[PDB]
Amino acid sequence: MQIPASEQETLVRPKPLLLKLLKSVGAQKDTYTMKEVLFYLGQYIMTKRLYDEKQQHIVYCSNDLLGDLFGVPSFSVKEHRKIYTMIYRNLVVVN
Amino acid sequence: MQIPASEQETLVRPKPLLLKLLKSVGAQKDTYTMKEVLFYLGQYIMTKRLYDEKQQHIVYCSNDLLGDLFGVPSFSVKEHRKIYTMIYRNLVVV
Ligand SMILES: O=C(O)CCC(=O)NCCCCCCOC(=O)c1[nH]c2cc(Cl)ccc2c1-c1c(-c2ccc(F)cc2)ncn1Cc1ccc(Cl)cc1
Ligand SMILES: O=C(O)CCC(=O)NCCCCCCOC(=O)c1[nH]c2cc(Cl)ccc2c1-c1c(-c2ccc(F)cc2)ncn1Cc1ccc(Cl)cc1
Repeated sequence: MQIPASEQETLVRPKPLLLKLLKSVGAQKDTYTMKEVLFYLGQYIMTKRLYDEKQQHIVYCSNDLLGDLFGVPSFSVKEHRKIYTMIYRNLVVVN
Repeated sequence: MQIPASEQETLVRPKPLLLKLLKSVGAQKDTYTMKEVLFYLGQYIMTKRLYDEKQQHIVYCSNDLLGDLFGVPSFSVKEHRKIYTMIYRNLVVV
């Protein structure tokens, strides 16, 4: 829908901060598709209860490792392109 | 398109180094669309002749401000998503 599936399969190498965050949620590899990165980020957000209890599509990442990476205090999980961009800033795409 | 049309219109604010570079090929503003940033980078690459004479789609940015911004010694200009990624690290989205 919002992101083409070919792009979701884009092979990527998270920078150290992002990678540590993925590892804290059980990620084992140093390379991932963007889909895998997103799944693991969903896991982190949910386990740390970063979503707002009342408005569960709003993630409050301020004062969390995630907000340091994304550089915003909050975001909507409905804006896929913005999220992809914030993630792209924290990785290298692989050849 | 490997880059959707609307991603090209994304409003962005270059960080100081990338903005120095854009200004060096005539950039007047402090915020831009991604399309405009690419254009100015294209002119930078062409004016400094960072493309390979033999393989004109390959850019050798090693040992140049560009390569320091991009974090690679070379890249192909057909790798659009890589390129947008390398640029995005050097700016803030508005
Ligand atoms: O009842 C309703 O009204 C809504 C119920 C509903 O529609 N959906 C339930 C949600 C499915 C969630 C499981 C799969 O989601 C993900 O893996 C996922 N990963 C993310 C990473 C980031 Cl940085 C942000 C959000 C999500 C997220 C998720 C979430 C989510 C929300 C809160 C939370 F704590 C964790 C995940 N909701 C939808 N999604 C899907 C999605 C996938 C990719 C992108 Cl770019 C954006 C969204
Ligand atoms: O058949 C052939 O022989 C090749 C002929 C051909 O198709 N030539 C077309 C060249 C058009 C150049 C005009 C527009 O290009 C750009 O503005 C542009 N900007 C860029 C910035 C970077 Cl970081 C890298 C490449 C370019 C680039 C360019 C270049 C280019 C190549 C070498 C060079 F010295 C300068 C620009 N070629 C095509 N493009 C288009 C383009 C636009 C966006 C993206 Cl993500 C990637 C590519």
